Amino acid sequence: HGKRLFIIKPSGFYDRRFLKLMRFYILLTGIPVAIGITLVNVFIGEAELADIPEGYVPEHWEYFKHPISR
Amino acid sequence: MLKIIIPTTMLLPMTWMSKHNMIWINATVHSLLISLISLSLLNQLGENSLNFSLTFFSDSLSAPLLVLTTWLLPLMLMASQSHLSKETTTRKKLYITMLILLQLFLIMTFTATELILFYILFEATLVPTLIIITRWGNQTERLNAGLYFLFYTLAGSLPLLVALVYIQNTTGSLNFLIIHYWSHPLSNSWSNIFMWLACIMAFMVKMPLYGLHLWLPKAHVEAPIAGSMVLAAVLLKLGGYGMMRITTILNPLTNYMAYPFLMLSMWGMIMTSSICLRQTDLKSLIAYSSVSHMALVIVAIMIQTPWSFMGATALMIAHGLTSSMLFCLANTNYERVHSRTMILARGLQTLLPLMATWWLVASLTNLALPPSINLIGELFIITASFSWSNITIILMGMNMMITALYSLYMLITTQRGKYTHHINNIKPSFTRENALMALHILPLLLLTLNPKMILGPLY
Amino acid sequence: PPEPTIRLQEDPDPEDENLYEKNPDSHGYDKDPIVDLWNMRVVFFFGFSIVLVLGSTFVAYLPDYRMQEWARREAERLVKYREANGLPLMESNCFDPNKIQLPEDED
Amino acid sequence: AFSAPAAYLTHQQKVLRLYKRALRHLESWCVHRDKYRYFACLMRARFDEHKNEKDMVKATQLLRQAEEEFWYGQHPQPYIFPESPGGTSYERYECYKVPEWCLDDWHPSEKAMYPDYFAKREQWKRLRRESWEREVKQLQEETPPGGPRTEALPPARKEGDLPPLWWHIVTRPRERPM
Amino acid sequence: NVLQIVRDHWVHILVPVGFVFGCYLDRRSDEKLTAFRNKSLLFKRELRPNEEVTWK
Amino acid sequence: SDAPPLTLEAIKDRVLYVLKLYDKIDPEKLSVNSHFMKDLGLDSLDQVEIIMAMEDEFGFEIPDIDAEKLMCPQEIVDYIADKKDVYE
Ligand SMILES: CCCCCCCCCCCCCCCCC[C@@H](O)O[C@H](CO[C@H](O)CCCCCCCCCCCCCCC)COP(=O)(O)OCC[N+](C)(C)C
Ligand SMILES: CCCCCCCCCCCCCCCCC[C@@H](O)O[C@H](CO[C@H](O)CCCCCCCCCCCCCCC)COP(=O)(O)OCC[N+](C)(C)C
Ligand SMILES: CCCCCCCC/C=C/CCCCCCCC(=O)OC[C@H](COP(=O)(O)OCCN)OC(=O)CCCCCCC/C=C/CCCCCCCC
Ligand SMILES: CCCCCCCCCCCC(=O)SCCNC(=O)CCNC(=O)[C@H](O)C(C)(C)COP(=O)(O)O
Repeated sequence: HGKRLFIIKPSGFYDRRFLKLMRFYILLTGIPVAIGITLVNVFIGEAELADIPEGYVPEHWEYFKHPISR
Repeated sequence: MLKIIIPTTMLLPMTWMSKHNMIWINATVHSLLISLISLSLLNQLGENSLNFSLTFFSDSLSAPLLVLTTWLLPLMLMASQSHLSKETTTRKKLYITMLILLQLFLIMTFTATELILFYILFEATLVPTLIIITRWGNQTERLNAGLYFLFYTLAGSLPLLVALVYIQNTTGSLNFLIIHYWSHPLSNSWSNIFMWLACIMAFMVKMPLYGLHLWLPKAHVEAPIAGSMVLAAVLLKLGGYGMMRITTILNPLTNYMAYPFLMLSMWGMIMTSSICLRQTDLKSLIAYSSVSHMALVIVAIMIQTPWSFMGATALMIAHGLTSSMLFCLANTNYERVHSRTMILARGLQTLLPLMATWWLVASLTNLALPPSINLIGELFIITASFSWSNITIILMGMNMMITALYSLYMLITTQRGKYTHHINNIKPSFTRENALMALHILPLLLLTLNPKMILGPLY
Repeated sequence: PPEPTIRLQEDPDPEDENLYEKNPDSHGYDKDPIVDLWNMRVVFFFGFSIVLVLGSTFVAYLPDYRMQEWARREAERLVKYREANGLPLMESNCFDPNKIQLPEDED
Repeated sequence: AFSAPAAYLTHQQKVLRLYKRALRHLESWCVHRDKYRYFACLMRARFDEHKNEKDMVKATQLLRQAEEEFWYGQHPQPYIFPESPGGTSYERYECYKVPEWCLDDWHPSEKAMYPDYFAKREQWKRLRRESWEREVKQLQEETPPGGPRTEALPPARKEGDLPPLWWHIVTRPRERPM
Repeated sequence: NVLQIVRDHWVHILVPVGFVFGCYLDRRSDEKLTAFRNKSLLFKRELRPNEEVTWK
Repeated sequence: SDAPPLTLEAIKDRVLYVLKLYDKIDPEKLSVNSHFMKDLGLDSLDQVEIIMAMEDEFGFEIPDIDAEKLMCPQEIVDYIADKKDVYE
């Protein structure tokens, strides 16, 4: 049936534009950060606890486990 | 600590030497950059503190407040950008200058190794707020509101200066570190009772206490949106920070002394939450909700247990963000309607759906829905009060229920139902307002992932 | 009564101005479209892109200056030692009584 | 709902309204059709007995006394039509009723779709602008001095005239917009 | 165009200059609190073969 | 829903159907514009019973103020069409 009637509703263009802009910026910064974190975890991360050698004193950033924390 | 202070000072020449149509852009960008700089302070230790120098130190009670104070300025600028459009460049620059000075005073207040410096900055924050309220205010009662706000504060704080100078004359130092390590018991004496009152009432008036809360509805209703934001988000927390800092010297006198205040706050939270039910104004309703939350914070500080302090810190941060968001929403409604009364503009969910979603999220986070930090502070304070006395819960219970009621009431009166037929100037919500709400709400839901970051030094 | 019924010479109250009428895609920032768009971009980039993302990542990966894993390892080693010795875990007294000099009552 | 109200209700209006309420509540009491028909005819017959009564005081005595009886047996949970002010779907679709002026705020990219609709809307806006200017004068001249006495509006009397205050009656959203 | 956008965009440089100046001032103020360096009971340490101060 | 889009023809047909099953009126004498008070000699109570039948037929009830001033099938059809937003 060709009884298609017009639906009066407020303009959703601005809400969609704001949502798209927010998603675009958040992803624009988060996707590189997520990729970098994954590469760091897979390739470099997860140092394992050891014993301090005699006569050697560690530096301040050598007492942490995660590479990004160090 | 100067790595934060100096950029804030440089914000002033940058604003005053800015091009006539680039002040807002320059101010927002550099404020956000300064906020990013402030994030470094969050990495606290389980040891004493972050003592930068003889003048300024950092603490995990001071660090969240500093971060919130820095984060608030871009939001205030974005909120103020709207209604200052028909205004000359000089007066807009003066407004931005006042906001920058307020931030600088708050930043120096929160570090403040010495109590007299803390008092000086604590009262220096008063002038920019008074000028903002009494200058860029719409109604004719802004003068009376400014007078109330000034004189309540000064009547509360004038005995505090005398008490502080007396304490330094006797003890010999007003430094926080020295005071904590050399704290000695206060004998239950009339002079000690009055010293306790002078030390406590100044911070009690700014919370504010239920007896002394009158200035706040006037100041919140009559101030512009930036003024309301800074009053609800940061300026109310100064009293709580001051109490947590100064209470150490007060013991063991606090137990006997605390009863009048504990009763006033436990009954005043109920009174103000009930007042919220019958209100014809959005701003007054938000102000009374703030009064109820700060009464609960007063109870937490007066109980003076570790869980009390963690709950008070979390509740202060959460309330600051939530109340700033609520005032922003009310101002967005007002800028379209110009009435600032709930019952006039109705059914706004049909016309503005995303703004209705923002309203729902703000009302839910004001309602203390878990696992938001609002309920984290709520529950920590409630548990501490229950350990203090098993009867307090009953009052707390009522409070929670009443809170939910008026929150959803504010959600139902303005968003649900049928839109008023006559109003036709309700234009679609701008990107600026939606960004403002998003920047208000995202930090709360990010912080609920890491609650320890806002739980204070007793974590 | 020849009074003009006008208290003073006053400008009429101006009507509110819409940013959408003279400029669609008005972003609610400024009446100038270029400043408008650039203000929107800088707010979005320096708020959502820089602060909310990089700052959250920085706070998430903060080093253990609170010493939580340090405390856990200390407690683990301490309990490992105490169980073996047969010592009764944690002592009631926080300080050793031999180095505390009580005042004698003689009442 | 459409017609203007009167300054009062006459005796016959009151008796008709009481008849309507009583018959509806009896239908609510009598679920089945035959029982309802029998009792409704019995009630109609009882009602018609006092029809030719001429005493006004007696007329006042009648119906008001019946109203007390109606109130006693008023079926505390009567049947209500779904869309009636007490129905289960009274205001289901009020949330879908969007005003027409909202279309004036649409983005041009949205107005690119549905161009014929907006052209017809522009014709409607032109017609409204002319007709309202005519209607102001027409209502000013036709209204009685000292202010209107009854909230009923007069029709149009000329050729090109339109009914006064017509824009917001013609442009109702719909009963079921979505 | 250089020497033209500078006259309009010169203001941006001020906040970062303030930040670096504040960092320098913080280090300089730190330099005046070295009376107990490598003297705390918790961290008495013997200097490395090519070390002069434990922290700067 | 799955409700057919009823039209003016259907409304008028159902109105005249209900009126013809009203045995107080002989079917061959009534018409679309036939009055109730004078053209058919019906009581006001008969008119409100007609309103009852209409309300029970169309599934919605007419307010008393509008109902008490409806005297023709044609104007009843027009009113119900206005209520239901009927196109043709
Ligand atoms: C208006 C909105 C709220 C504003 C803030 C209100 C909170 C401030 C109120 C102060 C709380 C009480 C002040 C003093 C409390 C002392 C304890 C006392 O009440 O108990 C008895 C005290 O007895 C009597 O109370 C004596 C004092 C009576 C005179 C006080 C006036 C009472 C009502 C005045 C209220 C007005 C307050 C506001 C003024 C503007 C105990 O007997 P005693 O063992 O012997 O004294 C113990 C104390 N010693 C050891 C130092 C000696
Ligand atoms: C739109 C619809 C949804 C689309 C998206 C779908 C994807 C959903 C995923 C988003 C949330 C779902 C839950 C998943 C959680 C995983 C990430 C989580 O595990 O990381 C958290 C990390 O989050 C941070 O801790 C909290 C965020 C920091 C908040 C600071 C605020 C940002 C500054 C802005 C200004 C501040 C304003 C307020 C002043 C106080 C907790 O980390 P933690 O378990 O601990 O340890 C991490 C590993 N370590 C041990 C190596 C360290
Ligand atoms: C509403 C706030 C609560 C008010 C409760 C009481 C209100 C009634 C008091 C009105 C003002 C009274 C002024 C005189 C008070 C005298 C108190 C006093 O002198 O004690 C000083 C005491 C000991 O004196 P010395 O002689 O040096 O000791 C040697 C021998 N032991 O030393 C001190 O502690 C000095 C501290 C200053 C005391 C503060 C005086 C003002 C009253 C306290 C504040 C309470 C009112 C706050 C106003 C609230 C408005 C927001
Ligand atoms: C289930 C719940 C119980 C409810 C209880 C109800 C009680 C019913 C008994 C009430 C008794 C009466 O009749 S009440 C007595 C009221 N007085 C009169 O009726 C005098 C003149 N009658 C009129 O004027 C009418 O309009 C009329 C001529 C009928 C038609 O008028 P039309 O020609 O303009 O249609």
